[PDB]
Amino acid sequence: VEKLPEDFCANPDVAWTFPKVFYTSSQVFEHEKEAIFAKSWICVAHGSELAQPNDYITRKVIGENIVIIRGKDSVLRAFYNVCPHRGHELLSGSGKAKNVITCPYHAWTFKLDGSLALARNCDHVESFDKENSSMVPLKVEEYAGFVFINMDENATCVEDQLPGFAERLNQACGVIKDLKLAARFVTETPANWKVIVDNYMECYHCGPAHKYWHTTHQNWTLQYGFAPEFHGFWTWPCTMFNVPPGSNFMTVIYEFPVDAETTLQHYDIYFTNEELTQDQKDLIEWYRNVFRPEDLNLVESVQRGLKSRGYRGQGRIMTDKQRSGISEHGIAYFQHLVAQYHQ
Amino acid sequence: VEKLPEDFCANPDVAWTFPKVFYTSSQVFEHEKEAIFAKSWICVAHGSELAQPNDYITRKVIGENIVIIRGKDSVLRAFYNVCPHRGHELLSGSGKAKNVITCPYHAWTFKLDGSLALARNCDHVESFDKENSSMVPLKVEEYAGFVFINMDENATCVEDQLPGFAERLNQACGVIKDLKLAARFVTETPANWKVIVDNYMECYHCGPAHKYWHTTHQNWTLQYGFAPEFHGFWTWPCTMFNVPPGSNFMTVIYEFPVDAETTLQHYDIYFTNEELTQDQKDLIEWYRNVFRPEDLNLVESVQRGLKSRGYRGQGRIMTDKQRSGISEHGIAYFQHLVAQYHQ
Amino acid sequence: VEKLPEDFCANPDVAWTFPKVFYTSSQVFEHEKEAIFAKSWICVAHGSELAQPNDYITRKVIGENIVIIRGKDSVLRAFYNVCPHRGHELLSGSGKAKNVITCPYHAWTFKLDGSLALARNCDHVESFDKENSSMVPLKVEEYAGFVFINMDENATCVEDQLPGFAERLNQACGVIKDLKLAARFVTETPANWKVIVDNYMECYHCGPAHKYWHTTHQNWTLQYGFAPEFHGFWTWPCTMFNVPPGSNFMTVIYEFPVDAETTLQHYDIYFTNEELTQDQKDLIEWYRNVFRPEDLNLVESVQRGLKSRGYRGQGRIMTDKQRSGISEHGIAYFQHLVAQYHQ
Ligand code: FES
Ligand code: FES
Ligand code: FES
Repeated sequence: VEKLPEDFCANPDVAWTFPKVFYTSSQVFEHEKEAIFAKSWICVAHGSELAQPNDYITRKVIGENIVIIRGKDSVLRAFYNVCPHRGHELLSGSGKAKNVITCPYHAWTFKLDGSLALARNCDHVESFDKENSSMVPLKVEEYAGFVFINMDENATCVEDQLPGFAERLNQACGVIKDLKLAARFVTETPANWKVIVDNYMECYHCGPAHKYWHTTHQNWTLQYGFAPEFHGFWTWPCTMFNVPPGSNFMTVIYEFPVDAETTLQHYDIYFTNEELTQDQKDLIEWYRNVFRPEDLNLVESVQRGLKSRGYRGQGRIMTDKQRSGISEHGIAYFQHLVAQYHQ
Repeated sequence: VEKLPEDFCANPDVAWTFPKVFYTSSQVFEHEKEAIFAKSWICVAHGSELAQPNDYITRKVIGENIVIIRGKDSVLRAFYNVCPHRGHELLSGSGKAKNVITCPYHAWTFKLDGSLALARNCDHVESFDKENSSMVPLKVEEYAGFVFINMDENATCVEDQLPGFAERLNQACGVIKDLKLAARFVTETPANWKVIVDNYMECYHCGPAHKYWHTTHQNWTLQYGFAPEFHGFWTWPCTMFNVPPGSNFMTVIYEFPVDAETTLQHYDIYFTNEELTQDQKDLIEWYRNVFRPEDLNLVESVQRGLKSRGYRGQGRIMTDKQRSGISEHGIAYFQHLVAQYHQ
Repeated sequence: VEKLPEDFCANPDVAWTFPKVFYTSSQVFEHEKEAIFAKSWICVAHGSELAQPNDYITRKVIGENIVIIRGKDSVLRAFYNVCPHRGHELLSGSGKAKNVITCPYHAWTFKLDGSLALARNCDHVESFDKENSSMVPLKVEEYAGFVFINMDENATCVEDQLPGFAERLNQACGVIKDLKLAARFVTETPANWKVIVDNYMECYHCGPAHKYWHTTHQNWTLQYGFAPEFHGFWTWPCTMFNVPPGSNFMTVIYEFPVDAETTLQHYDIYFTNEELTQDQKDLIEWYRNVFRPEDLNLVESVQRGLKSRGYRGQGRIMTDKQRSGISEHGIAYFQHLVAQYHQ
């Protein structure tokens, strides 16, 4: 019951952010949960976490607990982390699964491809089938050295969602296959997922709050320049890849929305060294205690302020004709794509 | 707006649990709160707690704070624990009331039968009546050595709800009158009340999670066998009585539902000894640290899992034709009775 | 969809409190939030906090974060505490602002009259105006030595809301201009704002819970007598001023409702001495540890009790014909005024 014009933010030069209801309303969220996050490829991890047989990880997004597991046969698969019998969760955290997944409730065992191996007493229950009593899968794809899932089984590949992205990311960082997760920050954030994307898409505050060109592509954008290149990739719907100068490491921001005003964030820092140099250990500390706190306070305060009847519905996107670094035109592009799911 | 067929689970051999909405929906809960828990006899305590004049207890169920009190005249009564003047609560916890109940707000005093004794300045207020300014009662019955309340004042007795139960319980345990509460575990549990009953009604997991026959009766069931007999009584709507081998003590599980995904549980352990033997003190510790944690984790994980779009609506009730101990047919009987309130 | 007769409580001699829904319902609250608190003068502070240039305070009411600030030019102003750019909050707590208000996000600066002074890069954004990019004001008035705001910009003055109040308050306390805030108690209270007003409007319990005449006026009442006079002012919608015997100090109760069952309360204690006498420091301790706890427990227990189906809808307002100190007739007057917004 809450819609937007199609030309919304099509012209970045004269554009305003969403009406406030799109940042706060439970009905806008449930629509986006089904129309966007249930039908789009969602990035969940770098490939290093899932590189070896029996390696698995677990993730929560839009209230779906997901397990991604590298099979004994080295095939990467993803399932809903819920037992098909009576609904117990199957696995927790991350690590190396064993050769079978045993449900902690009634001890049904599944192969690592989801196949029900043994369900106790099953051959004496009437009208039971081993198949169709399997763990329920969803699509998974390795792309650009990262791992994407999709809850729509008719989905086509990541490349159809992010045309050109993988080729450009490999041109930004040539050692992505060699990266290892050196630190992760988990934060449940009281801000709508679109508020967090807004913050990322702009460099109006890189100096008053923390050689610059922001170019839009098909469902992704890139913030590029020289500082020694630096890259900042935003990709639909909300995963950000940073390649700081030197191009030898990455940080990735994963957004796992929970509800209209809550978002789970993973802030991952990837280096190529197993043992960190002191420069890297110090850099992790600067990210945890300085940089990321400043960013989270910003979106939290903004989430509070925009509910106020004193915030007049929308806010002005500060685009300049020359598209300088402090131009907010990236926001306009993102909100235009979002408007397309609200016609 | 969420209904069920009448033959739902009438045939245990080919049966599935409820659609997931009945375990999660606030509208299913409010309907069950009024149609089931406001019109059924609810077990709240063993008779020992209320055996002496002025003994009282307090209980919370479906958001109703109840007081049960043995009158000075030795008559057992139950009232809503709310002052009829402006709504302050009257009593807290349990113990021995005094000869009058004095409201902590404006100090109206009531006899232990709810009769307003003194309301300050009342004879100068126009159109006031002492009677019809009393504490508001509800039905209470002592049955099977336990205490049952009912919020429907037109209710008939417990026996019409649980035909045969008291006779069978006395055949399971002959010293019920002599039992004393040796320990109580209070836990607010993030699981729908029907999930907790499901867990109790099955012995599919007594070995992989913690001479067996489960027979259904009129609104109650019994899990029976030899291990020296052992008994497990489920009674409508959700109170469970355990009589472990030796038949000399009992544990009782009381379920006081709060909302669609929350249930208050009392786990009571009753012995006949005032001073416990070391075997009993150790047994209380095994129940608190081992047994009950395992049970609560099970239902909590199940409550989370069944919301997942990966849990395909319902789950298969694993009944075998021979009705062995690991047969889940008890669940089918319970869900059939519940379906009867959702036509 | 929840209304009241107009003669509701017009006759204090035969009157009952509201039906329970008006104390609990989110729909009754949202209506009162817009019809009452968005259109009425709301008291927020004593004038001493805002007496000097650049002095400011912040307040939360009905989910609106407000800033009141004495301009460099000594003019008192109030604004919504939200940046007009993208919605960050501007200021926090209380104290002395600087000559400009700099938004912590993108560093737009505002004059202390809300005027946008500098918005970085603004002259290169198309169709931008400095004016109409200002902080959004609301009405503020100094009245009776206290500070009132109003969110309706077409409002007339406080005097039209509280006719006679300021003249009577100055007759109760002659040194209001000289008062200094000696202590504040902040408590988020789980009780509807109308429950807290009910508690204040009565002296049925001044003796069983903690020369007396309660006279009603236009939107305010006064509890008066000798104990050496004492005064107790209630004013619409919910601010209470106490002038204890000796008339040399005041306590003020501010009610900032949050939702149907939550109210933020400030309990302010004002003396004329900058350095407190031991009698005053002890009196602050008696208020914090004894008096106010008793009052907050009362309304919290009442909020719980009135939801119970055992509380029969309404409660009797105990008015006597002679209108003695323990007469509850003040409540009737307040609820009659409230009924006028629920026709
Ligand atoms: S819930 Fe997993 S085996 Fe029963
Ligand atoms: S609320 Fe119990 S006497 Fe007034
Ligand atoms: S939000 Fe205040 S300057 Fe951008």
